[PDB]
Amino acid sequence: DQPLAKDKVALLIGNMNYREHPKLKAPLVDVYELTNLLRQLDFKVVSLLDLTEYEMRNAVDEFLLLLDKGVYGLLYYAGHGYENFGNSFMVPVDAPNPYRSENCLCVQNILKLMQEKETGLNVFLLDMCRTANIVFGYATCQGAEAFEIQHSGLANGIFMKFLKDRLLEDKKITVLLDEVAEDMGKCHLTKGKQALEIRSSLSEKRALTDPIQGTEYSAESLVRNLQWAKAHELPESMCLKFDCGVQIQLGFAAEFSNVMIIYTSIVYKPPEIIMCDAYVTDFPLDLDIDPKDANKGTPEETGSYLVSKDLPKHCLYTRLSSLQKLKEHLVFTVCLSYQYSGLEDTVEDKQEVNVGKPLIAKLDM
Amino acid sequence: QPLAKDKVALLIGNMNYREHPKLKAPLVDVYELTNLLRQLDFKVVSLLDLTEYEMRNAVDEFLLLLDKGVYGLLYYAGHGYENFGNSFMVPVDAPNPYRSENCLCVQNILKLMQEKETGLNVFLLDMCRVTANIVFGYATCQSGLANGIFMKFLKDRLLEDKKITVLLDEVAEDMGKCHLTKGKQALEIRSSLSEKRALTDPIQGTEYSAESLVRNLQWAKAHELPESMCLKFDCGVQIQLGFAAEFSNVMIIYTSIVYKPPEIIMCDAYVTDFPLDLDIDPKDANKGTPEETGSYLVSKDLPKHCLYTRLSSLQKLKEHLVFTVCLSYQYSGLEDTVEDKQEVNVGKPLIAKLD
Ligand SMILES: CO[C@@H](C)c1c(NC(=O)Nc2cnc(C(=O)N3CCCC3)c(Cl)c2)cnc2cc(Cl)nn12
Ligand SMILES: CO[C@@H](C)c1c(NC(=O)Nc2cnc(C(=O)N3CCCC3)c(Cl)c2)cnc2cc(Cl)nn12
Ligand SMILES: [Mg+2]
Ligand SMILES: [Mg+2]
Repeated sequence: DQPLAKDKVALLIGNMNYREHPKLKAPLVDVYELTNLLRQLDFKVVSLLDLTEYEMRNAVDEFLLLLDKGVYGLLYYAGHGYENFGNSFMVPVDAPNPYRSENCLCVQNILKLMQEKETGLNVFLLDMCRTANIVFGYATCQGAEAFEIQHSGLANGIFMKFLKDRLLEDKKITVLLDEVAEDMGKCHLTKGKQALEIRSSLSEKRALTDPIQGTEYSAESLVRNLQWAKAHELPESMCLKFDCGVQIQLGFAAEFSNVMIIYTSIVYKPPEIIMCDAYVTDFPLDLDIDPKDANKGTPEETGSYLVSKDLPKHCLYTRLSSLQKLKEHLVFTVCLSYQYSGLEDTVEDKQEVNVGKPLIAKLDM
Repeated sequence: QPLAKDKVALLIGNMNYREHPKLKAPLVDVYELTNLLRQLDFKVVSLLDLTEYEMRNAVDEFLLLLDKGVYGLLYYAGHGYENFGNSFMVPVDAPNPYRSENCLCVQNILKLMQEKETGLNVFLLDMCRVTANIVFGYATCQSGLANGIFMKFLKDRLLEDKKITVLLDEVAEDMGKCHLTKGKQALEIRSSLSEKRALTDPIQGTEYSAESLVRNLQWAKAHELPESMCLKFDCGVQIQLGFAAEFSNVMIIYTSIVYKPPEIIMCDAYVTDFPLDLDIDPKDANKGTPEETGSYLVSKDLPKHCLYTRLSSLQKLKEHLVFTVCLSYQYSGLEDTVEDKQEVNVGKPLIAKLD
């Protein structure tokens, strides 16, 4: 009979904004598209961008605790990576130049910890820039040379380009990764720029497409679902009524588990008010929001290019990345600049908004 | 469509450990894998019970054969050691406890294989406890004449015209049903294979290059058996001496009385006084069946009604293989048993020719 998953859980980490090393662009697109693909396959996904050492360790340790008997897990990392005496390491964004293994996450130790699990399937995919049923995919590419033409910017990396066209196939994961490796070989344009090593201990016909076992509302199942729901909570849409009668709608969208977009629009303006501007300000110092990047006419201007399609139009947009850096409640100000018909003077009002700890910030861990 | 420049293989089976538990499966597995690879047009070197120095010489010489486009296969069956993520092949002279220095480093062999422009390089470990296209199979599951778990499943799939990675994946799947290895991580496959390579791929239209000649010569040089001898004794008795290869370091010697004059009422021929280096126990020599010498695998191809002697550890031969063919006979009527002997020199047979 057909193989089944107890559950399907995934942790996707994309590092781009390196403090002491070259900046990367592909992790943003790859993490976003892989998230949507795994969602189609009924995975609960945590997608995190630009994590420090402490943040990566917390994320990986908590992902591993979800790996109960029969659970299908997937760990994906895209960013800088290095090899030191056969051992590979994932480089966090706060890593000093040059790398030191103690500042990095040891790949082999994660594989060792995965081995101790009774998972139905455990897929660990490394997309680095240079019985547990574990399938390890180690992809390496050279970093872009200084005088090389930067292409699309919204382009996928070589590994995701090939992986995304095969990942939805109802096929044994080992067989599937083998065909991705072959497709990479068949492309002479990528033949010298991208490598893929697959390591497998898979002894059964497991696939990412395998169905999740019939609804068992166990405490173990509820723990996994709660922990993932707890981190994917968006504040509800707000209607702020100003004393002058002007009504502002405040909306919240998620781009990643640590990335939220805030948007505002004037939903009601009394006939007596002629000019009317709403804008957000005074964000927690921890989020490091540059006001120059806030209140934009388009999401693309905020550095938000993935959710841009799903966002309501004719709003002012603010991108709140690095949500895991929020220690307190997300408190900010909604400012209003208005003017009555005829009158020269501009009247000003403001309302403080507290939206709690949204998305991954809710994790007091 | 894909082709091999050549097909070369080194198979090592360690069983008779001096300071460690003895193994049984390497004998059967090495023998059967040799025959299977031969059907696939591989030139094979099959070696049993090698010391550290012997294993290093064998592996270093196998690696030198790995020219551009060559298909290589390295197989090791015996004891293994894991020390801080690194695996090691344990030679038969390993002390107890053993150290990494006395053992062969797996990762260093993979590193040396990476430096090659081989069309395919298959390194299979079956242990107890231009790009290179390396496929690494690491098995950890190692009565009497039975195969090991890994070879049991590998031998029923190995002749299939199928990509080696796909083929090893199916062996892993099949192995994940067998009662002894049920739900155990008993096979890890590591691959960098980016093309559709198989062990069944044909060898490129046989060229006559010096490179090709080097590979063929070196393998030919190590598989030379002495020719069958007819020894005529002064009394008229004729003994036929035959030689068979079981492994590259294992030869079977067999004798039969081919002619007996009518005046001789009864006679016995037996072999004796073998070089001290071969460490032949006379108690194990001159048996009525090959199975009694510890040689069941070549038994079917051997002539029957002979006396059999198994000469294993041929790589320990420093000199020429010199021994005695003894004759005990008795004339009609007479009570006395007459004795004669002839010394035989058969050179350095099989892997002993290397030195
Ligand atoms: C959300 O569900 C959890 C259980 C979960 C993971 N856990 C995390 O990522 N955990 C944390 C924990 N802490 C931090 C952190 O440093 N801070 C700073 C203060 C705010 C958090 C960060 Cl980035 C991440 C990982 N993978 C999955 C996949 C599924 Cl499905 N769930 N899941
Ligand atoms: C390149 O040479 C050929 C024969 C060859 C290999 N070479 C060896 O096995 N070489 C040695 C060399 N020396 C020793 C040894 O220690 N002694 C002690 C004195 C007598 C030998 C031993 Cl056991 C083995 C290895 N694999 C292959 C595969 C094919 Cl195809 N050919 N091939
Ligand atoms: Mg007998
Ligand atoms: Mg028999």
